[PDB]
Amino acid sequence: GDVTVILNNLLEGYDNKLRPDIGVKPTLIHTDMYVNSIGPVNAINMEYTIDIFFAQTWYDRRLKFNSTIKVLRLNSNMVGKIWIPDTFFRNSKKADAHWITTPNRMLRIWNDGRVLYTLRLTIDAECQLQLHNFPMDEHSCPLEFSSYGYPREEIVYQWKRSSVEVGDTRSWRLYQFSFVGLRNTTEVVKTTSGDYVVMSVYFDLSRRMGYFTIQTYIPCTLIVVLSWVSFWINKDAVPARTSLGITTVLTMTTLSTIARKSLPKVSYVTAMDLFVSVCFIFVFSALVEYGTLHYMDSYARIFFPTAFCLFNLVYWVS
Amino acid sequence: DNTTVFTRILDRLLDG
Amino acid sequence: TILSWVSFWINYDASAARVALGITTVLTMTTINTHLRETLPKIPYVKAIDMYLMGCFVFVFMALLEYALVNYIFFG
Amino acid sequence: PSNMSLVKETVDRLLKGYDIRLRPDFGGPPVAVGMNIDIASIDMVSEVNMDYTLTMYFQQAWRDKRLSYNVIPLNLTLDNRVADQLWVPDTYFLNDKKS
Ligand SMILES: *[C@@H]1O[C@H](CO)[C@@H](O[C@@H]2O[C@H](CO)[C@@H](O[C@@H]3O[C@H](CO[C@H]4O[C@H](CO)[C@@H](O)[C@H](O[C@H]5O[C@H](CO)[C@@H](O)[C@H](O)[C@@H]5O)[C@@H]4O)[C@@H](O)[C@H](O[C@H]4O[C@H](CO)[C@@H](O)[C@H](O)[C@@H]4O[C@H]4O[C@H](CO)[C@@H](O)[C@H](O)[C@@H]4O)[C@@H]3O)[C@H](O)[C@H]2NC(C)=O)[C@H](O)[C@H]1NC(C)=O
Ligand SMILES: *[C@@H]1O[C@H](CO)[C@@H](O[C@@H]2O[C@H](CO)[C@@H](O[C@@H]3O[C@H](CO[C@H]4O[C@H](CO)[C@@H](O)[C@H](O)[C@@H]4O)[C@@H](O)[C@H](O[C@H]4O[C@H](CO)[C@@H](O)[C@H](O)[C@@H]4O)[C@@H]3O)[C@H](O)[C@H]2NC(C)=O)[C@H](O)[C@H]1NC(C)=O
Ligand SMILES: *[C@@H]1O[C@H](CO)[C@@H](O[C@@H]2O[C@H](CO)[C@@H](O[C@@H]3O[C@H](CO)[C@@H](O)[C@H](O)[C@@H]3O)[C@H](O)[C@H]2NC(C)=O)[C@H](O)[C@H]1NC(C)=O
Ligand SMILES: CC(=O)[C@H]1CC[C@H]2[C@@H]3CC[C@H]4C[C@H](O)CC[C@]4(C)[C@H]3CC[C@]12C
Ligand SMILES: Cc1ccc(-c2nc3ccc(C)cn3c2CC(=O)N(C)C)cc1
Ligand SMILES: *[C@@H]1O[C@H](CO)[C@@H](O)[C@H](O)[C@H]1NC(C)=O
Ligand SMILES: CCCCCCCCCCCC
Ligand SMILES: CCCCCCCCCCCC
Ligand SMILES: CCCCCCCC
Ligand SMILES: CCCCCCCC
Ligand SMILES: CCCCCCCC
Ligand SMILES: CCCCCCCC
Ligand SMILES: CCCCCCCC
Ligand SMILES: CCCCCCCC
Repeated sequence: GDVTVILNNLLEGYDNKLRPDIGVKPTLIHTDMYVNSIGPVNAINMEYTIDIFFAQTWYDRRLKFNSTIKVLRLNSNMVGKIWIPDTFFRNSKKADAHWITTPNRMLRIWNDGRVLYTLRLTIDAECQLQLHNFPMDEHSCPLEFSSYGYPREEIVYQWKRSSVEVGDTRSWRLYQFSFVGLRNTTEVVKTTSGDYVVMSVYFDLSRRMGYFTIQTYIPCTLIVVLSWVSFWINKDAVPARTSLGITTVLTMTTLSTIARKSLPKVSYVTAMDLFVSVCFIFVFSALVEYGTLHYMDSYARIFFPTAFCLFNLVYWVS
Repeated sequence: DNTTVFTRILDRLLDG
Repeated sequence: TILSWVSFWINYDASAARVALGITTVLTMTTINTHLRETLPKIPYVKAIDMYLMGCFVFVFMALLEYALVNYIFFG
Repeated sequence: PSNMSLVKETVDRLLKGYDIRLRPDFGGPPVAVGMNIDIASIDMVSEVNMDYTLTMYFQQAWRDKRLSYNVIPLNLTLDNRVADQLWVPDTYFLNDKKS
């Protein structure tokens, strides 16, 4: 055919190991992304999964051809035959391309020398979540990538006009957060091997607390009301009062343990930890109130709900 | 040239 | 351990109360110890957390046996 | 285009007649392999498995006279796949369980 001869001519005398314009000028690469879906944000492991269609285009004077054919649209077969930039993701704990049924890669070659190379990736990017206030935490999770071995003088990156072709967010597995937006940056990081141009995409995610309300906040408020109801029970009922108080505080301890299990292992008190601590204070105070009463009730009947509501207002407004 | 001798030794070993 | 001591301010003639409080406190101490040790591997020696949990267990068990001693001195 | 052709000739000359089996200075003094590490993350230090997960940019440099070129005044950074055609130290971590 007329296309097979073009490919044979292009690959004839083609050094796959050499980048375009090596020793001449840095190779400008324009990268674009289609964020198919931001997968689950694993706050416990400080990582999140993202599925993308990563596209990168560059000019290669070796891959230029003049003929009636305008483009050479090719599958993954030709990806390994020509020079592809060694773009790796700096904050990817583990990433893998898609191979079923065939490798999910595309490669198009224009007459001038444009080489649009796209592939589908599933990156388990590392987002350094700072959950000092949880579950109201808002995170700007990045996704960096750069050439692994080619310094700034040999491979330069740049963002095409279309910033990021983010897909429809309805089908995303992002249950915890809501995708607020995207923002791109391009900075020259210095390291031991040289200076490398790094392009980073920050996805801004804002947490939703509805599941945490029905999961943690509501049970703790209900058990605090269970602590409250002890006051209306007659003071003479020593076993009843003591039983209600102990059941309340012990199940509060259990609820605190499971709520902390939801969180990762981090050494700082969070907002949920503050709320459960205040609930501890309330239930323990009710038990001690009956302890001192046996060894006043109406004052507690007012102070406990009012203190809890005022603390709720102060805590929630923050 | 210094390593060529061991290269020839290995090639002779793996030959046939 | 702090709430185990409130048994001491309760009236001596409250067996159903003090006994239940001490029992709940000691069983919760056991539960906390087991929950902490399950996360760690099957390590065959006592750790600092293990020794602190065991000390606090000895304290709460002593409070329960303090009520036992009071009941046996009054009734028995 | 002169530089591209010259670099292609230089790399082809270097790789031609190269024996991956023999280390640099084979049958001679030991090759000094300097090592450099840039830790990027320590993902998790687990006591249950008695292990820690560490991510790093493990770099190593050594002198190989067979890979010495002087026609061009620059440092040639090549495709990663050329590492399959060049001798590299058989470095391993005695502690690693899955890497
Ligand atoms: C230590 O040992 C381990 C194994 O114990 C080695 O790991 C193996 O390495 C080989 C060689 O590099 C890999 O084979 C390659 O696999 C490509 C697709 O792999 C996918 O499927 C396999 C299952 O078969 C999965 O295991 C892979 O997932 C794992 O690997 C990826 C990284 O690759 C990780 O990110 C994952 O997390 C997993 O760990 C993948 O899902 C396959 O395409 C490739 O074959 C192409 O390339 C060769 C090169 O010679 C060609 O001959 C061949 O024809 C193919 O080329 C066509 O396709 C490419 C696609 O782009 C086109 O560009 C070409 O033009 C052409 O059309 C190759 O077979 C193997 O996957 C990997 N893992 C195993 C076996 O589990 C380590 O390398 C080794 N060394 C070290 C230092 O660890
Ligand atoms: C291919 O790669 C090589 C190595 O990676 C590059 O060679 C390096 O080039 C840089 C460019 O400047 C050199 O940097 C500076 O070199 C000065 C020359 O010192 C020489 O002599 C002393 C004598 O003891 C040696 O110890 C030293 O290693 C050199 O051989 C140094 O004086 C400099 O020292 C300090 O400079 C700045 C000052 O602010 C500090 O910031 C630095 O951290 C450092 O402390 C500096 O080292 C470098 O030395 C070269 N290294 C080698 C091994 O040659 C080639 O340039 C590169 N080819 C290219 C880019 O085309
Ligand atoms: C993603 O990255 C791209 C490229 O870095 C960002 O697009 C760039 O945005 C700047 C500022 O808006 C543009 O500069 C301005 O261009 C206008 C129109 O020509 C001109 O009137 C201004 O004086 C200024 O020069 C820049 O042109 C544009 N890049 C391209 C290729 O057009 C984009 O904003 C980023 N997306 C984000 C941050 O969400
Ligand atoms: C007289 C008195 O003070 C009483 C009060 C409480 C009693 C203890 C309770 C637990 C018992 C377990 C086993 O039955 C062995 C004996 C055992 C340790 C008892 C010893 C005598 C005690 C201290
Ligand atoms: C920057 C960019 C933009 C689009 C692509 C792309 N190329 C294809 C080919 C096929 C299919 C199914 C999807 N492709 C997608 C992703 C897409 O557009 N979706 C999901 C609506 C790649 C890179
Ligand atoms: C391709 O052929 C056309 C017409 O023969 C010519 O004008 C053009 O310069 C050629 N391009 C090349 C050789 O790159
Ligand atoms: C007792 C009522 C508890 C809930 C109060 C919520 C107040 C609204 C805060 C919204 C953010 C400013
Ligand atoms: C083998 C180590 C012993 C573990 C238990 C220690 C208990 C000592 C504290 C008791 C305080 C009254
Ligand atoms: C969403 C948990 C707090 C609900 C308010 C309760 C005030 C008594
Ligand atoms: C929960 C509100 C009802 C109790 C108020 C009336 C008792 C004086
Ligand atoms: C040490 C626990 C609280 C004890 C309070 C008893 C009533 C004064
Ligand atoms: C005598 C106290 C009555 C309590 C009124 C309701 C407080 C929630
Ligand atoms: C091995 C020391 C045990 C200490 C026990 C304290 C009294 C029950
Ligand atoms: C502590 C147990 C032995 C002493 C009990 C009181 C006297 C019978």
